[PDB]
Amino acid sequence: GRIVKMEVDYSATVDQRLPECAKLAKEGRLQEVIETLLSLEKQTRTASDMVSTSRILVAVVKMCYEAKEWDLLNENIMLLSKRRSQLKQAVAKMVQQCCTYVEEITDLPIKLRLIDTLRMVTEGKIYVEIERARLTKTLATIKEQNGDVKEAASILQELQVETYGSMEKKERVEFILEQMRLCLAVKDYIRTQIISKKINTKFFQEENTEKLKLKYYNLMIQLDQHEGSYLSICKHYRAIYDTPCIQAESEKWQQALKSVVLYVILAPFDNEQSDLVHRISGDKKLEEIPKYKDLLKLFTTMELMRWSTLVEDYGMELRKGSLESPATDVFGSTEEGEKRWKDLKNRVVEHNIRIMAKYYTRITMKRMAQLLDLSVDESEAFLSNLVVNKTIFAKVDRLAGIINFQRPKDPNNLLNDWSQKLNSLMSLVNKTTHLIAKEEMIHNLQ
Amino acid sequence: IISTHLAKLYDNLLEQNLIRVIEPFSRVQIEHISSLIKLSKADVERKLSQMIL
Amino acid sequence: DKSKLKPGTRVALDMTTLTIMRYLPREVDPLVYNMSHEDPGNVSYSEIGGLSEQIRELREVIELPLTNPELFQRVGIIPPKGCLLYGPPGTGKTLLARAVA
Ligand SMILES: Nc1ncnc2c1ncn2[C@@H]1O[C@H](COP(=O)(O)OP(=O)(O)OP(=O)(O)O)[C@@H](O)[C@H]1O
Ligand SMILES: [Mg+2]
Repeated sequence: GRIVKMEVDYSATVDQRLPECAKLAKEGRLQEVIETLLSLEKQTRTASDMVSTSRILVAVVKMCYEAKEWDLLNENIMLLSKRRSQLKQAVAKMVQQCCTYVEEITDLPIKLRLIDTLRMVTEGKIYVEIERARLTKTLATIKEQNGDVKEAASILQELQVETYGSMEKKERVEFILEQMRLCLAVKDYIRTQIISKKINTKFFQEENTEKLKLKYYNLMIQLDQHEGSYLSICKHYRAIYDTPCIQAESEKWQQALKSVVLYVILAPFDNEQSDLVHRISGDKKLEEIPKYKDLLKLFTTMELMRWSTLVEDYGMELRKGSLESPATDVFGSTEEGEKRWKDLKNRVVEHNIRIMAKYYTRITMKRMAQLLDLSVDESEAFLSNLVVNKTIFAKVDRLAGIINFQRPKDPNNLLNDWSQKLNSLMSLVNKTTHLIAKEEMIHNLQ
Repeated sequence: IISTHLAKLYDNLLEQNLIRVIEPFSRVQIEHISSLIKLSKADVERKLSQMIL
Repeated sequence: DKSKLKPGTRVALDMTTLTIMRYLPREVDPLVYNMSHEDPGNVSYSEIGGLSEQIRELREVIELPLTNPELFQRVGIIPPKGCLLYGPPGTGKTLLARAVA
């Protein structure tokens, strides 16, 4: 910062001094090497020598390493960090050398003295000089005890991005997401969502992202899967499905599609899914698997499905198949997979009920059960659930077992439709005549 | 004091639960209302009578 | 165009049949123009002696907030707006101001 006029270079004075202190320490004069150095630096500090202060500062740190003076290392680390503000970058170099010490030295006291370096920086005498050094340093504590309930707190306390801004973007995404995996271990799902939203602020950092982000963002395919999310998880697999364009492994790409099409169907009907299913369908890469026609069973012919036929024609998605990799996870489990079996039946029953609504005015209750493949009492239970949620219009007269899907026609709606019929009829007449002139009055003259 | 207000809340909730069961259909046997509501036929009949007025 | 003629926009009008014929940039009062292109002195920080701590304090509200705004968004404070340089009649006040000028 401040450029002092060049009068005397202080490097030479320490050059012949630091190695001399090494000899005294080697013999066993651990103290004599220590106290002498501090007086050496203090003179440099008044002169505020960046290079001179840094080189000497590490030496005392370096010397204590080989000296095996762990008790004297910690006490020496503190005394060198709060004497006269030191030189801001001077402490920066010191932590770096001390940083490599923890990563290499095993045995318990590393953690005991590990926290000592954490507090030396803490959040005072910090920033670009000793900012990022802290981030890794707390990460080591994270792996200190392999990850537990307590560790999740030990890492959440670090507010990434907002505070550790002046540090590498690629490494940032790793730290921000690594604590997310800690959240899942403890099974804290509310916190996982909020922490998750802080990384999606920026995307498209896949320049060298073989697994850095895209394949490491699998957690959201685990967090979101917990409660009820199907469409949300579906969009995620497609998101990694762009990786096959980047990672086009034969087996990997095949399993992803089976997953994408698997519980795209699982999600309930909604305008968001209607255009999503269309995009998934029609790709020139879906024909490689029989699953394509299963998904096609939700688009064409209106597919009045028979759950008996669906199971018998597609029992492979529960045991085995071409690769069946998603099938074992999606449906092959004991509890998590089994739930998705009931949910699929609900969607298959939901498709039958909705489609029959379009093409039916009144359907007897008994025949409704046969199409839906559930008992009459169960059919009423499902119908009531849909009607109460304002999804399907249906009024059931259970005294006669007849349920009609027709809204009581309003006087204006009955007449309004008649108005629209005339408009089309008038327009067609205009179009019909205008097509006659193109033909009758063109070729005739010739 | 909370125990003082339970009686009102039970009356209020019973109102909502009856609508949730009668909305899904039209003319329906009262017996099935009792089975779904889990209540006797006598009180359900009267409760409906007060509701309609 | 009838989309840049928002309320407040300066517009020139014809002398005889008043009709907008051009949208204009906001005017600069000639006093304001003379208030900017003023200093020929070119005084350096090495001339204002004695005031060393004062300069560092003044530069903390003129230069720092206008070069590294992300620093103050960390702590959460909003950098100060004003600055009053008072003192005895004859110390360095106008000299210091011209220095930053
Ligand atoms: N530290 C200094 N180094 C050099 N010159 C100085 C210093 N302090 C004061 N001066 C002298 O002060 C003279 C006038 O200073 P200046 O007009 O800024 O002061 P002032 O009387 O307090 O200002 P004002 O009346 O405009 O508020 C300059 O010509 C300069 O030579
Ligand atoms: Mg003055």
